[PDB]
Amino acid sequence: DDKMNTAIKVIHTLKAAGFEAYIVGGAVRDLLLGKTPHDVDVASSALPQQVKVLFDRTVDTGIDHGTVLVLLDGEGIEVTTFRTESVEFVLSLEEDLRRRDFTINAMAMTEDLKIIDPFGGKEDLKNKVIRAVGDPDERFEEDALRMLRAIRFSGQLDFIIDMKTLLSIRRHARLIRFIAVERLKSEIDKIFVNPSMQKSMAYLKDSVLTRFLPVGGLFEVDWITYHTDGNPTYGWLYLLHQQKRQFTDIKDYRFSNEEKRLIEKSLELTALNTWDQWTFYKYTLKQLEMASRVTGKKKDLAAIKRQLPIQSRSELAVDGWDLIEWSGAKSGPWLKVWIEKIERLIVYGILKNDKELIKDWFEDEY
Repeated sequence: DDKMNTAIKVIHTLKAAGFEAYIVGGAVRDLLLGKTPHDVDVASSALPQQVKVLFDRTVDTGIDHGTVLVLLDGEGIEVTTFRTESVEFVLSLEEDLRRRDFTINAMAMTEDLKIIDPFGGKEDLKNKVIRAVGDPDERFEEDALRMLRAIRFSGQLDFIIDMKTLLSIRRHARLIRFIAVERLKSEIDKIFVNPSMQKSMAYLKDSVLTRFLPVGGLFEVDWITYHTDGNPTYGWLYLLHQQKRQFTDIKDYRFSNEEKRLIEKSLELTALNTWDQWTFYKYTLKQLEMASRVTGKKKDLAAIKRQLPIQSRSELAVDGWDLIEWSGAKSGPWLKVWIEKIERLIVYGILKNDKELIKDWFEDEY
């Protein structure tokens, strides 16, 4: 929101102390597209320690990369010294811009809203073109993840990829093997929740990226019936469900245990023929919803789960030690078997969730 004013204030402070400073990258892009930026980056001739002299409150984590986060007027503005990439501090803005990924991200704006656009980002932004800065072969040898980022931008912005750039990706797709799988997963996640994602996936295959990406051919499913729920995990589940595959097949992308669980449990639900009270009790609403979404069902899952006699084990009126008293048997694995017998009868609404009456039933059944 208020980031632009703050960034301009930061720029003003930098220049008052004799440095050059400009808004660079995505903020210029977003502003020229009529969008209000989410992140606003400032490029400056100041070196990092010179930035910290000029502002009372800075965060120093990216300092080795030349980035200082300035904390001002409620916002955080990144201030980065002119640099290329292992970081080299250059002395001019254009040396920094020359090496950025795409023309629409290679622009700068001055304090008085003048645009510096040495590589035609203005025209590429108008024609909706993602084009590498300068020689695309270099840009992609410099950071192979840019090949995948080109695809992510195409969907995020509803742009096409410049043909010369796209052919360069095809020639260099093999280089993607060197990229940490965390950065690939992060870009794929953005694609999975971003607009025109079918064209993004078509670019992923046409670019030859699916030939070299980890288990990359698994991305080559039919994506027409896919509609994001805003959660990238649904793209991974859609992909597995389509091919009738399991989570192990994508474990290379290093999912968190939480994501892995949501996927695995959702897949189990898709394979479960009939859902009953016990299904709605044991599975989370997010798993029920994700599974029903991928199979095309549209029931009110929340209402069915709320109407169960109980919601989880902590409400059960009986625990293993109650059974130990009534049974006169020592504690053992048998308790979980019998607690679940009782739990089922309560969830199906046959047995009342009541210690006394569970005891009556248990003394009868044991």
